[PDB]
Amino acid sequence: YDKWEMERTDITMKHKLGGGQYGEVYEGVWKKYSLTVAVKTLKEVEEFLKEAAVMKEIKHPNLVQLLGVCTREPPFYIITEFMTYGNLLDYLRECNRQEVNAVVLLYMATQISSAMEYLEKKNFIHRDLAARNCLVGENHLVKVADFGLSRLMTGDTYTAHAGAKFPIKWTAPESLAYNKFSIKSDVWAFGVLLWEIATYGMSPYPGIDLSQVYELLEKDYRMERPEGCPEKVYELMRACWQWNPSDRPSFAEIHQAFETMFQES
Ligand SMILES: Cc1ccc(NC(=O)c2ccc(CN3CCN(C)CC3)cc2)cc1Nc1nccc(-c2cccnc2)n1
Ligand SMILES: O=C1NC(=O)[C@@H](c2cn(-c3ccccc3)nc2-c2ccc(F)cc2)N1
Repeated sequence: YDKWEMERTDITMKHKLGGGQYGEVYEGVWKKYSLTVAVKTLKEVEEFLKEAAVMKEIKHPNLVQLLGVCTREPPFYIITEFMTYGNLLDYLRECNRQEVNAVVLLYMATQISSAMEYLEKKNFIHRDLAARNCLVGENHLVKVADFGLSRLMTGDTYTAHAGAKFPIKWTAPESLAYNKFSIKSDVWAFGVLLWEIATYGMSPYPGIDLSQVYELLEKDYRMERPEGCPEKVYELMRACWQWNPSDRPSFAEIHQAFETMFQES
């Protein structure tokens, strides 16, 4: 047992988080610090433990933070911080837009690009970047997470493809075509995430059937600039959606771009 192991009794387990929305994830309390936490449990063990191992290597203010694990006897736990306002997609859809205004949106985008710049530097790939996988805390804190939603979400967000489950409208073309994932396919998804933010959580390619998406992209179709979107933000989206992965900017470049816009605003 390493430095991450914590005693089961350190955590008060409360109810399942969001009525199964997240699978076997529970809201808990880290008693000694009076902090609310999220606790993922295991009803497969290999994948579970591999996740914990990845998380031990990630430390950034805009990434969900591992706090501990319980691995001595079942059920095993992965414990992370809990974020006050929950997932970004629902947050955007339900917020007061005078309060969560343009400067807040720029701040959120900046934080997300910072997280991704970090994963980029560490040679990690996210593979499912989207507003549904981000969390919002007080004072507009935003953290990137990965909830493993493809196997929990009901509806058309994820649909079968290449014998797997893909969120087609967030998926880079090369990932769709040749099942190739890289930090540049995350950059593509980040562009879609910008559009989610810009529209306060609309579904992308609205009114366009999933069946048409890949062909449209292949023939150079791209979502148009959302109402109220600054040209500079839209330029970033278009750069993220370059057909060729090597033509897309790095997260380092994206973050620098947003840093500048945020401070200017
Ligand atoms: C309890 C838990 C356990 C594991 C994780 N895991 C991650 O969030 C995560 C993030 C990044 C990576 C990095 N990884 C690199 C490799 N690629 C392929 C995948 C991504 C992995 C896991 C989160 C949580 N936290 C969590 N889970 C579900 C819901 C909530 C939650 C809900 C509402 C409010 N606050 C929190 N919180
Ligand atoms: O009504 C709106 N339309 C939008 O696109 C959004 C918006 C407005 N500004 C803005 C910024 C500065 C001045 C005026 C407007 N910046 C954004 C934005 C969109 C996506 C993103 F990731 C981050 C920010 N608000």
